Amino acid sequence: ARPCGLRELEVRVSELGLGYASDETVLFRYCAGACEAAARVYDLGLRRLRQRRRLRRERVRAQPCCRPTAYEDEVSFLDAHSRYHTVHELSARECACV
Amino acid sequence: ARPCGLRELEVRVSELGLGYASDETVLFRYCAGACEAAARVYDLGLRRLRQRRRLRRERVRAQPCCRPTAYEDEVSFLDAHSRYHTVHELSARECACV
Amino acid sequence: NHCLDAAKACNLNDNCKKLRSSYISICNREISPTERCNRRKCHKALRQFFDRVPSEYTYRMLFCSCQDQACAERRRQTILPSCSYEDKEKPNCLDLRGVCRTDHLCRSRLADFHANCRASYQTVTSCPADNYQACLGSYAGMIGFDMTPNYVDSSPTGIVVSPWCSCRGSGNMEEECEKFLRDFTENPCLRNAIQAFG
Amino acid sequence: NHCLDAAKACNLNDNCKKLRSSYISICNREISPTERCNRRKCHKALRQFFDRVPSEYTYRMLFCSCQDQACAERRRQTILPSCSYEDKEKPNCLDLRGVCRTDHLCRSRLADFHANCRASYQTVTSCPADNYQACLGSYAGMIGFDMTPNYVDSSPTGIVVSPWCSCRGSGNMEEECEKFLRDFTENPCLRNAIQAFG
Repeated sequence: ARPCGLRELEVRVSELGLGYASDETVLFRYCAGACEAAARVYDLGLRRLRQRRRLRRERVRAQPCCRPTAYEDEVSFLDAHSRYHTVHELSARECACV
Repeated sequence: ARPCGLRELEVRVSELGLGYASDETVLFRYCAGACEAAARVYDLGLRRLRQRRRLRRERVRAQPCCRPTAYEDEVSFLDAHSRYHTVHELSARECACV
Repeated sequence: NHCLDAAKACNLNDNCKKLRSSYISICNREISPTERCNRRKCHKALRQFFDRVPSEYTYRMLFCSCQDQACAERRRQTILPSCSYEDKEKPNCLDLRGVCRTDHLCRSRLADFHANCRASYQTVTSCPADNYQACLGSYAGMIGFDMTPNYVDSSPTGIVVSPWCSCRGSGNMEEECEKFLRDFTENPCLRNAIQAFG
Repeated sequence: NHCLDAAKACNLNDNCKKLRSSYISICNREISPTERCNRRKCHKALRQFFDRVPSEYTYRMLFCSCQDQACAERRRQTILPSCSYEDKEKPNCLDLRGVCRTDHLCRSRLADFHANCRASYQTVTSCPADNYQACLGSYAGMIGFDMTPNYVDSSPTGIVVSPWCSCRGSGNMEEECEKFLRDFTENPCLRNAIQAFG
């Protein structure tokens, strides 16, 4: 239903399983949704060639993926031992069907 | 497991099922292979949140896709009725795990 | 705690979170075993944070109420004092005042602090016109200058703030030095303003 | 057919494929119902193709052997003649030669063609020094100038090439015009050179 785009969630950094002992909260942004735009000619050609058994027993994606095309610069927080951390590219900043 | 990269195949334009009645051949380049690099912090966070049922029910990709990041400019050919065609972005030009 | 709540509200605001992370990443970055940060650059980033983020976010982090040591240590850490506040050499407060007064803006910010925060013996709050807000703003206005003040420890309710200086080596000017320092360290206006904020 | 094979080799070479598509897409682009293409731009792209792609690809496309109409039509279409060759106005060949001769390079390329494809009544090939290659190159070197020659129709073996011009309206220079035209249209050296290529 909902097309590929940015989503937002408030999260505790200690919830992310990244080893940070901090109760601080960040705004976590990510990419989700459907890719419903008309198929590229590339993808149409690739699907056809796959179906005609012309490809080589390897995993080939003939359909776009909703993924980030750009990431958050940085976000910081103070942990339980009173040490500061800065994490780069934690969140998505832009999304597209790639 | 060959990593995500360019692959090549000689194809007949007519074989692609794109409506071109041409016996011409083009070099068809596409993106295939594995994405085995260590996970991004974004994807690790996203996986964890997904697993903890914290996300909104929707397609959520927490793992990169081997896809083109650039496409062929153009390629041309003459068809069976003696008309020329030019197709844009038919083949991949660069690949990455996005 | 209120200080953790304050960090949350900041991080949930795009502008605050960017300018907060910027001063944190600059102030926290070690240059060499002997130079714990680029101080000038840290101070600049601190000034930018307090100037370009609204006080609704900024004062909440700086002046949040605490009942325990975890909260108070968080509060103490707001300006990343190991870079921005502490120093290998602790100057005489009058020498530091002199240094501050050669800088046009430090001189003016200090004078604002004096005017807005020096205690009155006549008001219920000990602040002039009972104006807590103007004192708090003038206090915050000195962060990122030579006269940068901070919480001296992680005492939760026994708040003591001070610039990084002492009154040792004052010679004959010891009374003058201690009177100057007491406007930070022993000022019922400033005490009450900070307490009333949370 | 050999002409399809030639297109394949071109498309499977990155440089040929690019420079081929470029002239095709420019030359095939209609401007308005009254203007089939931007001719000047099309000619420039043709010149670039024949200048910057080796003869091994280029001559194979232009001079490929045919046994049927499909192949001969493909060959005829190499330069995209509805843009680059044909025109609503069919000039007098001597006027067209004049236009060519204002262009330093056309003048020189035409002179090369006249010299290298000159029919000899003394040599086995009818070409000077039996040098087919220099004649073919001189033919190809005129494409994209104001003397662009092409296959006149899709005859498979009955090859006739000509510039887009006639000798009508020549006045008293009719013999001169027809002799000029015959260097293209009725030249046993050129005939034999193209046939010998395969």
